[PDB]
This record gives sequence, structure tokens and C-alpha cells, in this order.
Amino acid sequence: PTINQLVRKGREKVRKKSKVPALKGAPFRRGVCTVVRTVTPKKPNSALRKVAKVRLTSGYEVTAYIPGEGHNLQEHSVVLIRGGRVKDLPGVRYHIVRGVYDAAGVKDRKKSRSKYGTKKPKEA
Amino acid sequence: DFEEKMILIRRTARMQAGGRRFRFGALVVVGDRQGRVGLGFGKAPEVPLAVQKAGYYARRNMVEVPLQNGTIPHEIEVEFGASKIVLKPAAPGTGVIAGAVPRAILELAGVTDILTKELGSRNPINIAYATMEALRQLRTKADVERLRKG
Amino acid sequence: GRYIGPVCRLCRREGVKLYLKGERCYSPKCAMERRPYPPGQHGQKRARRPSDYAVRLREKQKLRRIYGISERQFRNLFEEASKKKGVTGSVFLGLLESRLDNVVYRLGFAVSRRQARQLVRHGHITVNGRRVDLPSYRVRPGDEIAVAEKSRNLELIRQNLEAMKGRKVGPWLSLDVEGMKGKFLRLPDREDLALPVNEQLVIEFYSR
Amino acid sequence: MLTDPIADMLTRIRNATRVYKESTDVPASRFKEEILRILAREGFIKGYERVDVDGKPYLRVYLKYGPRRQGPDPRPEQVIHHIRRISKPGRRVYVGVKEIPRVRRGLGIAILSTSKGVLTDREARKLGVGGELICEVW
Amino acid sequence: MVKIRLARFGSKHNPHYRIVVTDARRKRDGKYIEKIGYYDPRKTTPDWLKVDVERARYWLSVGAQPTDTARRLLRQAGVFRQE
Amino acid sequence: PKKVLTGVVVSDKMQKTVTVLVERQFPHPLYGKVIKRSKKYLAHDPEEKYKLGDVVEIIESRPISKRKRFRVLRLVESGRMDLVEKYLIRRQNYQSLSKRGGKA
RNA sequence: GGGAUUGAAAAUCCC
RNA sequence: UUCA
RNA sequence: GAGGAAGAAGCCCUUCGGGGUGUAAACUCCUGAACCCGGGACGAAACCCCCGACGAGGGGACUGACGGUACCGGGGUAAUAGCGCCGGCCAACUCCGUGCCAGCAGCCGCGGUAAUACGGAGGGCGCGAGCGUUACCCGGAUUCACUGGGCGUAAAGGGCGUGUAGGCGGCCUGGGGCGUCCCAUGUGAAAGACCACGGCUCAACCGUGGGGGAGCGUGGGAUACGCUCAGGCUAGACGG
RNA sequence: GCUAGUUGGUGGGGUAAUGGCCCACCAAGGCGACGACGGGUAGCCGGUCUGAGAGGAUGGCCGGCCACAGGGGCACUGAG
Ligand SMILES: [K+]
Ligand SMILES: [K+]
Ligand SMILES: [K+]
Ligand SMILES: [K+]
Ligand SMILES: [K+]
Ligand SMILES: [K+]
Ligand SMILES: [K+]
Ligand SMILES: [Mg+2]
Ligand SMILES: [Mg+2]
Ligand SMILES: [Mg+2]
Ligand SMILES: [Mg+2]
Ligand SMILES: [Mg+2]
Ligand SMILES: [Mg+2]
Ligand SMILES: [Mg+2]
Ligand SMILES: [Mg+2]
Ligand SMILES: [Mg+2]
Ligand SMILES: [Mg+2]
Ligand SMILES: [Mg+2]
Ligand SMILES: [Mg+2]
Ligand SMILES: [Mg+2]
Ligand SMILES: [Mg+2]
Ligand SMILES: [Mg+2]
Ligand SMILES: [Mg+2]
Ligand SMILES: [Mg+2]
Ligand SMILES: [Mg+2]
Ligand SMILES: [Mg+2]
Ligand SMILES: [Mg+2]
Ligand SMILES: [Mg+2]
Ligand SMILES: [Mg+2]
Ligand SMILES: [Mg+2]
Ligand SMILES: [Mg+2]
Ligand SMILES: [Mg+2]
Ligand SMILES: [Mg+2]
Ligand SMILES: [Mg+2]
Ligand SMILES: [Mg+2]
Ligand SMILES: [Mg+2]
Ligand SMILES: [Mg+2]
Ligand SMILES: [Mg+2]
Ligand SMILES: [Mg+2]
Ligand SMILES: [Mg+2]
Ligand SMILES: [Mg+2]
Ligand SMILES: [Mg+2]
Ligand SMILES: [Mg+2]
Ligand SMILES: [Mg+2]
Ligand SMILES: [Mg+2]
Ligand SMILES: [Mg+2]
Ligand SMILES: [Mg+2]
Ligand SMILES: [Mg+2]
Ligand SMILES: [Mg+2]
Ligand SMILES: [Mg+2]
Ligand SMILES: [Mg+2]
Ligand SMILES: [Mg+2]
Ligand SMILES: [Mg+2]
Ligand SMILES: [Mg+2]
Ligand SMILES: [Mg+2]
Ligand SMILES: [Mg+2]
Ligand SMILES: [Mg+2]
Ligand SMILES: [Mg+2]
Ligand SMILES: [Mg+2]
Ligand SMILES: [Mg+2]
Ligand SMILES: [Mg+2]
Ligand SMILES: [Mg+2]
Ligand SMILES: [Mg+2]
Ligand SMILES: [Mg+2]
Ligand SMILES: [Mg+2]
Ligand SMILES: [Mg+2]
Ligand SMILES: [Mg+2]
Ligand SMILES: [Zn+2]
Repeated sequence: PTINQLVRKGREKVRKKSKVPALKGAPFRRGVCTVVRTVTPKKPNSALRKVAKVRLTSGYEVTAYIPGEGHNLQEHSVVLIRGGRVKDLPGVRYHIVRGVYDAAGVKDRKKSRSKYGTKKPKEA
Repeated sequence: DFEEKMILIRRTARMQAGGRRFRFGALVVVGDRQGRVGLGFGKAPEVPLAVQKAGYYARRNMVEVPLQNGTIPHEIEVEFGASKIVLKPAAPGTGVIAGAVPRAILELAGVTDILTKELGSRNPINIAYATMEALRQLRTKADVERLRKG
Repeated sequence: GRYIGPVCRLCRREGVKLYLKGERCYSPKCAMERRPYPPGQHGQKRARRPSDYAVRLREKQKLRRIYGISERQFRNLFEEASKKKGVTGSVFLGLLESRLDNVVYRLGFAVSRRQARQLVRHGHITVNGRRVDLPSYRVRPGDEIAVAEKSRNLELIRQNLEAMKGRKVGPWLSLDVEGMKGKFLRLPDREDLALPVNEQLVIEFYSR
Repeated sequence: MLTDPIADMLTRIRNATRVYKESTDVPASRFKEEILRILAREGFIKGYERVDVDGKPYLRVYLKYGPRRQGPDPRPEQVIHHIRRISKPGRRVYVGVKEIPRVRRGLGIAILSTSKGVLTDREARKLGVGGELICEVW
Repeated sequence: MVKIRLARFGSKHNPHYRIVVTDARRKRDGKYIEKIGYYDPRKTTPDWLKVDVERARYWLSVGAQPTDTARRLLRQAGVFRQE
Repeated sequence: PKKVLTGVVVSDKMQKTVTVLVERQFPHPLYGKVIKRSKKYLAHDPEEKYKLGDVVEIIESRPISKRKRFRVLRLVESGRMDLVEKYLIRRQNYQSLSKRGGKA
């Protein structure tokens, strides 16, 4: 555009949209499980991913992924949300943190223990 | 004498009844680190033959870089296709600040300090040519003198 | 806590012998002697062509693993270097050679740098007369680096300072094997050094 | 109507040297003539001369090039490789002597128009004055 | 009433003052009218007490009122010595 | 120094008061082109001296009324509605742009 | 749940 | 029919 | 810390000849964080008192929360290591388990039996009292482009005019100096940032000194270009 | 599109002091596309982070200014 046009209208700043409306930007947010279930992925995958509909304190009702080999969440578990998508499950934009609240870590896991929140086992 | 650095090797594909029939392309830089570089792009049925052919094409395509103590006499911008390249002179100690493609060319031309920038399309092949051409367009006071002297 | 683990293993990963032990890395046993290929279960297999990145890394890894400095520590120096006037590459090396623990080693009061360090952490060293236990302390030019007045009698001090009797040392240094004192004369130049490292690549690793 | 006579001149020159013309005319004006004095003195152009094409006053600009080259495409090198307008109607560009540009590390030039007359970046620096950054050439 | 007092700089356990001219009501370390000296209580360096006596004399002439500790230092540098 | 501005009187419809239009030129902070902005000041004319088309100097003064901190220092040049007209036309346009239109 | 079929599935067939 |  | 086998056991791998963890460990010698004993701070010299003049000046007395801390001397024990990665980007590979499952996944993508991508193990890479994760800001992003982009077919020329405001404006001369340029000068709090020396054993932290444009105000100056007022001109435009 | 204390005038009241700050009376005026009015959001700054720069983002700690002490209104005392 002409400089006069630029003088006249200027440029428009690029606003970014959040992919994690867990309000207050907040690094994490806690909620209660409303429904614990299984969902099937989209092409080209197949399985029974574990999801949970969480009622957040931010006043939101979003579905969250339950990472890990196995869990212990029912229709009343209080858990902490983390925020992280699951490529295969459209609509799942957050992860449930394992190791906090009613969400047990994952026993037996020995490698990426930090995530999945599993205490270091003693080696005798 | 001459040093060679392989910029990139790709495995292109073509169609025939029956299936795809491949070829390999290779970009090779050749320099004496004394102000002389050459670019060669050789293609062949096999990677080695490709590289070799490339090296061979490179030596046939040389440029005399007006080195002035590890740097370029002046700044220049050259667009080759949709790729643009920016070369800026730099004081010693600066180093060669460039992407892998211009670097390989600059280093073998015997450049030691230079500011650089890849703009537009960053296609290796095309950025490479933009570079050689930038170097090729470099002039010296001595040169400008003979030119405007007349 | 600087590293603290098997060293004649790092020499192996760098394909170049590093003096992390001192007098054993001299007598047919630095492992680099009869077994110079990298560590681990895949050490003798053919090495795939290294990525530009790989090279700039392993290189820095050599230069750092030499002085046994931590990445944090190391990086701060390089930065300080970048800032300062003059060729960052050389200057960076000058600063690295100015670490007390290092000079102590370069003077022969200790065999290796790991040992040179401990001699400093235990006050067995003295800069300009006062005791100093900061291995990262920066020796400026003109400083006298002696041995603890009360540590000259120490067994270990004897051997090293003994084998130092008659044995030229660094052109920027000066050892008075007598009073067990030395003198940081000048900041070494790249020329003064003969390190198996192309600082250029290091500067490039951080350039990224 | 011409909106930027200086830009027009800069262009006639640019355009003519690309086809390697002998001379090339541009409607005369004092200011243009001043630019030319510099181009001439700096050796980008053989020189210039006033003339009267069809009654009206023009300025024959005698272009200049390099020698024939070898290999395919013997076309000589340009003496004027680049010549671009900087300041322009609707976006004039001014500079303080402290803000005068160094075109191609001196291998090039920049013509400013100052209250002390039209001068190259060096001349300007010398009399320590800035002005409208007319254009650059190299 | 404007005063001449000590403003605190330096760090924890490392006090370093600034002999200052400032309105009585300012914070201790607030914006002052002028700096007229500096003082290091621990005498960590040879130069641990400087005072633009000429300026000091100026503010007194106009009404500056020195802290007791401030008056002490000003005198040590003969701000009052009339001999 | 009390500021002194220059402008054209575009109004006399007030008792002892005139509206002076003042233009200002300057390079644009970002796009550099010299742009021209302007403001209207209500100046004090005690003896109803100045009139439309007058180019006057205006000087910073002690308040005289809300929104009226300037007095007419002097007359630069008499009548010249070329400017008053320009301003009047400008405002004329406004008549259009809204819910309706309005012939150009 | 399983076998048939499949590269493995879906479908289909058989318990 | 779906992945490959 | 130094010395320590052609190299323990155990574990992993194997074309079973062997390879790897690995000088790593045992073990020898050496120094001695911790801890014990003793000494112990600077920060505090004023106010006040005496002499002298309630002044200037010598003199004098009181006063430490931090703290029995810092630091100093003596003695003195080998004394925490974790976390994330290893398909490509991206430094780092091999066996078993599992068979579109269980699961991984920043993007591209892995898993339907021989997975360097899932889980474990052995190795390895990277950091290290920390390492990962999530959230947010700038960068890369010339991906709002002033520096520094575009619109025939990739988003993208308004369906076409007319024309208001506005933006822009041939050639020559003169006046004025608005823009522009040049000196000088006043502002521009400290701190921060930059530079140089300094104080805590170093550093972090801190002090002193040095430089500081820009932005505005003021005074003076220049007049090529832009602006403005005057006059002139025909090559733009418009008439006959 | 906005505006009647709205815009200005004369005379008053008031204050340390200018002023539609407030009042009486007289004019009919003032602002707006160079975005008035309206809606949203928000204390501003020295500076901080980032960036080659131009920019972009930001205003914790420390320093400067402002505003407020459950929400609204109001004066008294006083140099304030
Ligand atoms: K081109
Ligand atoms: K001790
Ligand atoms: K269209
Ligand atoms: K003139
Ligand atoms: K009144
Ligand atoms: K802001
Ligand atoms: K800001
Ligand atoms: Mg812009
Ligand atoms: Mg969230
Ligand atoms: Mg799909
Ligand atoms: Mg799949
Ligand atoms: Mg994420
Ligand atoms: Mg290939
Ligand atoms: Mg040449
Ligand atoms: Mg292009
Ligand atoms: Mg692109
Ligand atoms: Mg440097
Ligand atoms: Mg042009
Ligand atoms: Mg050109
Ligand atoms: Mg420009
Ligand atoms: Mg009137
Ligand atoms: Mg009034
Ligand atoms: Mg007057
Ligand atoms: Mg209207
Ligand atoms: Mg079907
Ligand atoms: Mg599938
Ligand atoms: Mg050992
Ligand atoms: Mg002992
Ligand atoms: Mg004392
Ligand atoms: Mg004390
Ligand atoms: Mg007496
Ligand atoms: Mg007495
Ligand atoms: Mg007391
Ligand atoms: Mg790799
Ligand atoms: Mg993983
Ligand atoms: Mg398998
Ligand atoms: Mg694997
Ligand atoms: Mg992976
Ligand atoms: Mg695996
Ligand atoms: Mg640490
Ligand atoms: Mg970004
Ligand atoms: Mg940008
Ligand atoms: Mg974008
Ligand atoms: Mg642009
Ligand atoms: Mg584009
Ligand atoms: Mg289409
Ligand atoms: Mg299109
Ligand atoms: Mg289209
Ligand atoms: Mg069209
Ligand atoms: Mg149409
Ligand atoms: Mg004109
Ligand atoms: Mg100034
Ligand atoms: Mg300043
Ligand atoms: Mg300041
Ligand atoms: Mg020091
Ligand atoms: Mg300072
Ligand atoms: Mg005329
Ligand atoms: Mg009012
Ligand atoms: Mg306006
Ligand atoms: Mg708010
Ligand atoms: Mg950038
Ligand atoms: Mg940028
Ligand atoms: Mg504050
Ligand atoms: Mg309130
Ligand atoms: Mg209240
Ligand atoms: Mg009172
Ligand atoms: Mg009162
Ligand atoms: Zn070794």
C-alpha cells in the first residue's frame, strides 16, 4: 500500500488465540470427574484412549486425557488439569496430571517416572 | 589443493509403468580457502556417481572471491529465483554467521568473518546459486577505480 | 560438583586423548592407547557421517571436558568473552587458562586438573600471599601463585614439585621451584597453547 | 504529468544503460544538472551537455560502460550498476550529517541535497551538513 | 525544613551511605535535592569519606539542617573549621 | 516562554472571542512522510478587533474561561477566506457520512 | 470370546 | 469396504 | 584426589571365538566438607560532659539486634545424585515383552509378531542440586513487510463512471524561512544499562569515577530540496 | 453524530489563586472523520524482557508521579 495509505490506515497487529482456555492462563487447573470413559481415535489409528469429562474451577466442562498404562479415576475423582492436546482425539486439549489428587501415579513405571508421577523405587 | 563439501543429496523419483524409477541429485562446493570456490550440481542413477559428477561440475564452475582479510569488500543482496541472500562484511572475531548452505560456500571461498541472511524461498539449490552469484558480483575499490576511471 | 566419574571414557568419546588423569594418560594406559574408539556397547561400529551440529557439539565437549568445567560455568565465560573486546575465540581461551585451579596445574603443583582443583579447595594454595580456595578464582597477570606455607611439607607437594625440578614450563608462566611459587606473567595467546580444539566451532555451537 | 522529474531522470539513465545507449536525453532543469555534475565528476557518466531538442532544452547524458567480456554474452559491465531514488514526493527523506549513509562501504555514493548545495555523502560529511537524501548510486 | 542526611545504598551487611540534601519528609532512600558526599562506615577502602565541603557550606548557608551523624562526618572534613 | 501560535480565524460568532485554526507539519513517527495535523484554539479578543480570514499570532495566557487559554497577540495579514473556506468545506462534508448520503 | 478367510482388519461363514 |  | 587387569563378580549382548558396563569397583597411598576445641569481629562516634566562648578546636564517657555469627588458629572423618532424552528435526542402539492391543506423540507420525518410535533392561547422549512439565512474553515470523511483502492463474483490482475532501505537482527568478540542515546552550532525578577501577578469599551482590545520544526549550546561522507569497514561461492540460 | 452550564459575554459568589468552579442576567454558540459521542480494557513513568536493528511485549521488586482506605456523600480543624 502507498505510504499515505499506511499513514491513513496503518498496519494491524497480529493477535494470538489461546489453545488452552483453562482461564487465567493458569499453568494448571483443578476439577472433578463427571464421566470417565474410553474414546476411539481417528484415522489411521485404533484403540481405546482413556478420557474424562472434567468440571473445572475455572467454570469450564472440558474433556481431559488420562495418560499412562492404567488409572484409578471414577465419577467423583478430584484431579489437576495440565493442558496438552492429544492429536488423535479431536476435542481433547488437556491432560490430567498423574500423581496429584485422586489420580494415582503409574506403579511399576521405571523410566519417564517424573511424568506419570511415580516415586523412585528403592533398589536392593 | 581443492576441498569439497557436500551441500545436499536428494533422491528424486520419476514414473514409469511398473513403478517409480529413481535418480539422485548432489550439490557440491569446492574451494581452496584462498578466494576460489565452485558450485556443482550433479545428477545420476547412484549417489556416488552423482556426488562425483557434482564435484566434477563444480571445478568447471569457479569464482574469484575478493577476500579482504577474511571478509567481503562490501554488502550485497542477490535474488535467484524466489530465494534472496544477504551478505554483509564483518570484523574479525565475528565468524561466519550463515545457514549451512551459504556457510559451506563462504568457508571454502576462504571467508572467515561475514554476516549473512537467507530471505524468501530457502530452497538449498536456489539459495546456493544466489550465493555464488552474490560472490561473483563483488567488486573492489581497485575495480570500481578502473571502471569509473575511464 | 564437577563431573566426578569415569574419565578415560570421555577421551574415548572425543576420539582424542584428554589429560583427565595426568601421569597415567602418559604411560600406555590412557585407554586411548590400545582402545581409542568411543565407549559403550556400540563403540567399535562404523560412525555415521556426523551432522554439522554433531561436530560443533563434540568439539565444545572436548574443549570443556578438558578444563573440567560445568556447562553453566563454561557458558558464562564464553558470554563474558563474547562481550569483551578482541577476538572472542582467543579471549575465551585466555579466560579459561586464568582459572586458579588450572594455573595450579599448569605450574605443576598438581598432576591433573581434578587434583589441581582439590589442592585449591583445601587451601593448599596461595595467591599473592593469602589463601584462596575458589578453583574458579581468576588469576590476573602479576599474581604469585605459591603453595600453602604450611603445605610445602606435604608428601604430595614434594613429588610433583620435585619432578618439576628441571622442566621448562608455559612461556606466559614462570615456576620458581624453590619457594614453590609461580608467576602468572601474561594471558596466553592462542599461539602459546596447543589445545586439540578448534575454538571456531565452539563459537559456532553457541552461534546457533 | 511527471510526478518525480528526478526519478524520471534516474530512470532514463537506468533504462538507457541497460540497452547500452550512446547518450540519452532528459528534459533539462537546474537541479537535474546539479545531479549530473556529480555523476560526471564521480565518473559514472562520460559527461553531459545541454541541448535543444525540438526547441525545448534537454540534457544529453553520455553514458559509459566497461569493456567487452568473454565467454557467452560479451556485454560489458555497467559503470552504473545501481541507481535508485531514496527521497520521493509523499515521503521525503532527510538526514543529519550524523545520519548520512555509507553506500557500499564507499565503493558507492549517495547524493544529498543540502542548504550548501548538492553533494555526495563525503562532500556533505566534509562540510558537516545533512539534507534530503536524494538517491544512491553504485 | 530541608536536611543533610545519610541515604542508604550498598547491600545487606554492606552499608554504603550517601551524604544527601533532601526535604525532611522524603523516604530515607527517596529522591533527594543533591548529593554532597558519600560515606562508608566500614572504611573498606582508603577513600571512605568524601564531602563537597563547598557545596556543604552552601546548603547550611540556606538552611539545610544536618543529622547528628551527618554533622559528625561534615566536620571530619572540616566543613566547619574556621581557623 | 509563553507559547505563540499562528492561525486563521474561522469564527467571530462569539462575544469577545475568536476561534483560531492552527496547522502543524511534522514527519510521521513511523512512516516518515511529512503529515499535517491541526487544532482549533479559542482566543481572547477584548475589543472585537479581529475577524474572519485574519491570520493572527496567538499567545499562551492566564485562563479567561473554561476552554479559553489564549489571547490574540497580533494581526499577520488581513482577509483571506481561501483558508476559512477550506475549513468550512471540510465540515460541510460531515453533513453526509452517517445514515444518509449527500451530493459531492 | 474361537476357528475359517486376511498382511491384519471390517464383511462373510462355521461353533 | 479400512489401514499398509 | 593419584595409582590401580589385556580387564573380578553380576548384568547386557553374541556369528558364542568374543564384545560392553570398565580403571569403573575392590584395594594401596594422599588431602580432609562435616564435626570437636580455642580466639573472636567491622558495622560506633556522635548526641551528652569538661576545657575553650553553649563557636572553631581536643579531651572524655555510654552504646551491637544481627552474634559467640563472620573471619582466624588447632584437631579432624572419604563423606548425597539425581532428572530428561536416544525415528527425523535433534547429541545418543541393541535384546526381550507386546501384536491397530496396551500405549506414544511438539510437528511429521509410530503399534495390526521378528517396533532403533509403545513397556522393561543393558548400553548411550545432555544437564547436574537439579532435571523435566504446563502457562505466558519476544525471537525465528520480511507470517501486518517503516527498515522489509504482496494482488493475471496461489489470498487479493472496487462492475463502470463522475467527482467532494484529502494525497501528489512542469520550466525560470525573487522575497520569507514553516519542513529540512548546522553551531551553541538549558533541560534530560537517582537507580538500572555500558566502560574503567575498586570492597566482601571469587562471583552473585555492592561502591566510586567516566561517557551518554535522542526528545523537547532557547539563541544564532544556511536556503539546495519541500512549503508559502510575487512575477514570468510554454513542453502538461484545456480551448480555436 | 455529540452538547445546553452546553460555548462565550457582563456582574457577582468562592478560593492562596486563574476559571461556567458556582450563581443571576444576555448572547447562540462549542465539538467531530486529523475520529467528537459511545462501548471495551487499563493506574502512567524511570525501566524490564526480547530483537541485528526498526520494532514487539511489559510495568513484580527498587525510585518518581497519581488514585484509593467496606460503598456513597460532606464539611470541620489546620501552613497543609
Ligand atoms: K533477478
Ligand atoms: K580448620
Ligand atoms: K471481483
Ligand atoms: K528564496
Ligand atoms: K464570570
Ligand atoms: K505501556
Ligand atoms: K515502554
Ligand atoms: Mg508498518
Ligand atoms: Mg490451562
Ligand atoms: Mg480422519
Ligand atoms: Mg495406526
Ligand atoms: Mg503442548
Ligand atoms: Mg538419500
Ligand atoms: Mg573479482
Ligand atoms: Mg520475488
Ligand atoms: Mg515462505
Ligand atoms: Mg569478543
Ligand atoms: Mg527511478
Ligand atoms: Mg538501479
Ligand atoms: Mg528508507
Ligand atoms: Mg464577535
Ligand atoms: Mg470569564
Ligand atoms: Mg495582548
Ligand atoms: Mg451535523
Ligand atoms: Mg461398503
Ligand atoms: Mg489403521
Ligand atoms: Mg579413582
Ligand atoms: Mg589424615
Ligand atoms: Mg570505630
Ligand atoms: Mg562495633
Ligand atoms: Mg564555659
Ligand atoms: Mg563550656
Ligand atoms: Mg542514644
Ligand atoms: Mg542423531
Ligand atoms: Mg517417551
Ligand atoms: Mg519385537
Ligand atoms: Mg527402542
Ligand atoms: Mg523418539
Ligand atoms: Mg523402545
Ligand atoms: Mg549451582
Ligand atoms: Mg512467536
Ligand atoms: Mg515481524
Ligand atoms: Mg500470522
Ligand atoms: Mg513496505
Ligand atoms: Mg506474501
Ligand atoms: Mg481457483
Ligand atoms: Mg486469486
Ligand atoms: Mg483467485
Ligand atoms: Mg476491473
Ligand atoms: Mg460495469
Ligand atoms: Mg514544484
Ligand atoms: Mg540536548
Ligand atoms: Mg543524561
Ligand atoms: Mg539518569
Ligand atoms: Mg575483587
Ligand atoms: Mg554510576
Ligand atoms: Mg506562477
Ligand atoms: Mg461547567
Ligand atoms: Mg485535529
Ligand atoms: Mg483496573
Ligand atoms: Mg529479526
Ligand atoms: Mg524482525
Ligand atoms: Mg515502585
Ligand atoms: Mg472512594
Ligand atoms: Mg470512602
Ligand atoms: Mg499545624
Ligand atoms: Mg481553615
Ligand atoms: Zn585419559
